Amino acid sequence: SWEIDPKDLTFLKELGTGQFGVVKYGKWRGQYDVAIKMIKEGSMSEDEFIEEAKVMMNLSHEKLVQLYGVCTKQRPIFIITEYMANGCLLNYLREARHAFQTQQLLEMCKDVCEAMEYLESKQFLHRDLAARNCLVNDQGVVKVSDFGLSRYVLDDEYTSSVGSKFPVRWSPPEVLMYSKFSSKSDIWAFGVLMWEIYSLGKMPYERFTNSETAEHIAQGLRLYRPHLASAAVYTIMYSCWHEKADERPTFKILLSNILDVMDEE
Ligand SMILES: CS(=O)(=O)c1ccc(C(=O)Nc2cccc(-c3cn4ccnc4c(Nc4ccc(C(=O)N5CCOCC5)cc4)n3)c2)cc1
Repeated sequence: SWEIDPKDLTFLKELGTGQFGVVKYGKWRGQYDVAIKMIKEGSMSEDEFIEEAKVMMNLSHEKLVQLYGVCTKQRPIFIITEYMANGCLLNYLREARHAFQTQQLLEMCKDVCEAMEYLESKQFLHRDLAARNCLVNDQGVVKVSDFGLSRYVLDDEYTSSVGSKFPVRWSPPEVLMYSKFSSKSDIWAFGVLMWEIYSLGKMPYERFTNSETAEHIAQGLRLYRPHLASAAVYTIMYSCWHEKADERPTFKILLSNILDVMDEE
């Protein structure tokens, strides 16, 4: 089943820290590259995550960071996933050396859209979609990471709408004002993620604070067109930010729009 034996793990180098503590690069069964999130005690609702990692092991898609398993008969617990050699998309976007063509940026958006369309087909929310939660493999393929792990974060700064680490800049109004989470809230975050990609990793609303961002969007104002985005590309991302949640497209619609732009441009 889902349970990896920790004897089958070697820890090689440190990849970074995030919400649940350290993440290490390693080998699984002396052959397979893996990332290993070592879960900082106190950071996670471990029993709920364990009980729900089963559902998560059934989420398998070409554009989702593949879960390989868990080590849960120990503390701290580990979570083993597919290794993504090119690391965080946000950093990737930020290195001027890649000198991306707009076609490669759109492929990045398509990668994430495929993953999210699959998630939507399973009626499973990400809740924290953003470039910082996307990874890049050795072939330049973008995959969506840590989908659904937000529910097991014990830090109130991250989970409360008013917390200092809440993804205010990726959230629709109805999340900020009413904690109304839905497939349409992931759609909103998706459009902001496209803006992140087309602006080569800028902070959304770069000149605003979080509070200023919430007022801006409640006044009905949105992110400006990144220079690199064509009118077609802007229309896609802007469609994700309709004030009425029910007028935002599905990931299935967004996918067919992205493929069309690819064909057209
Ligand atoms: C703000 S900053 O200092 O530029 C900065 C911000 C974030 C990171 C970062 O990698 N964070 C992070 C946090 C949790 C999990 C993960 C993380 C999770 N993963 C799941 C699957 N694969 C990965 C993966 N792959 C990586 C990450 C980083 C590198 C890398 O080249 N590094 C350079 C040398 O030092 C180690 C990293 C290589 C592969 N990184 C990544 C590194 C630097």
